[PDB]
Amino acid sequence: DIELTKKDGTVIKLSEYGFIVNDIVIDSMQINTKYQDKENMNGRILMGSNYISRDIVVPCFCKVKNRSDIAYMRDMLYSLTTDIEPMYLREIRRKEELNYRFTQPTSDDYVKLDKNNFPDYEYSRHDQQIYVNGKQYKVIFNGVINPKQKGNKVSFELKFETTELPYGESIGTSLELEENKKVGLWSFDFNIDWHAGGDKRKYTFENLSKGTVYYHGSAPNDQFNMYKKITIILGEDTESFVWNLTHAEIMKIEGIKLKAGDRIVYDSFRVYKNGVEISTETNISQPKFKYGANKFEFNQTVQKVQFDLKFYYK
Amino acid sequence: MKNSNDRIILFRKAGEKVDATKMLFLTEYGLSHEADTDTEDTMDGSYNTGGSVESTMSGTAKMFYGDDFADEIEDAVVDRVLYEAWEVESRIPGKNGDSAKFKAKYFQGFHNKFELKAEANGIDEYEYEYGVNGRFQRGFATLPEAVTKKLKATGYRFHDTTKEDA
Repeated sequence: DIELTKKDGTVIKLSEYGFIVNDIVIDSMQINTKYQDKENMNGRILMGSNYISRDIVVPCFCKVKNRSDIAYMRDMLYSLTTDIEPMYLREIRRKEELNYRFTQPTSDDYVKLDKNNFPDYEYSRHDQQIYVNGKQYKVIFNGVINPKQKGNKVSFELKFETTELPYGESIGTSLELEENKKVGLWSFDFNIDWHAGGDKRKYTFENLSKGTVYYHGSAPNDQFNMYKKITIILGEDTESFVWNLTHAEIMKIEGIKLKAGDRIVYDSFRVYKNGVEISTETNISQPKFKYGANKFEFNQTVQKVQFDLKFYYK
Repeated sequence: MKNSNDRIILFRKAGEKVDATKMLFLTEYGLSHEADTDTEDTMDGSYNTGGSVESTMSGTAKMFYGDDFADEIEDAVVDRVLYEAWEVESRIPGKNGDSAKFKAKYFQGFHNKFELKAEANGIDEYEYEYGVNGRFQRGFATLPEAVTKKLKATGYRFHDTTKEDA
């Protein structure tokens, strides 16, 4: 219940700004269907079906000490939130409906009050809220009205909306999973084994014709807009270079001659032959990680493969 | 320090050019002036703008054979006849050049309710609730001779024995 927003150049959270929130409700993704009805047949063909948009709603109110200040506070809200600038929203929850604790009415152990006139139930460090999950959402704002209930309390009804892709982009790459350097950004929503360096954590293999990958993301990383990015030290010289993959298509690189120690950066629908001067004419096919086991099969025992990606959720 | 017996009720049907009619044998009585505050409160203050009143007056009575007035009240309730009524307090006469006039509260409306009740070997009473059109008007009113003579209401003066008088 804070509605964190990471904008291009800053980080903001509402309750820091005197802005309590009632709740956050996140719709699912609007499935746009594409059916076609045959003329006299009791059944209609599916041309397609496709996720579109994940409309968020967040009603937030605010109290202040005096009626004038309402105006300022409201303006702050707009200047703080209503941003066409695609932002990264992060949801927050509490772990408990906190109450005031027992005290002693002996002219001592009195109660605290926040900067806003409320009772601080958060006595200890471990009371305040948490990033409930290690993911974000690429988000933009839609129109709000501000009904002023009595006093200094005024409500607002934010209506956020997904920007590019209706998915729960996981923050942090898969290499931070590999190297346990960055802390946070890994919630139990992702069923992740502790065996760092073990299987289903590793995306850095060496000297293999074929290997195994566990894509922890329920949603499939077929869309190029996702940050799926591979880089391979090819290991062995060749004239052509095929690699296959399951839950995806076959990939070739024919017609250009390579060398062993040369490396390929295989970005989404894009191929850096040696990091620059992209040679992407050969078999334009992009790979697709669906969920769980995504087994790959090279053909000449690359001396290194490693690939970072982002986990996406539905 | 005021006995209710003193207060008196006078009735009349509006489009009738006659003198008022007292209401006899009313036990209870009541006169409620409600109000509805047409108030609009800013977000940084408060205000009252107006008031819609819902005045009315209630009464009981006991249905003695002599008078047919209760029948008139009933005919009103069922026929929606406009009646003008005023309570004219006795023993509070005029001050300046006014001695026979008496303090009063004049108001007109329609009788929005009437309802009797009766039990075994019991007098048959009734209860009427009468609306009030708008605001009432106060003003010293004079009584009609009929009401005056009724007000006296002396009881069984001294008669004599052994056939001199009944």
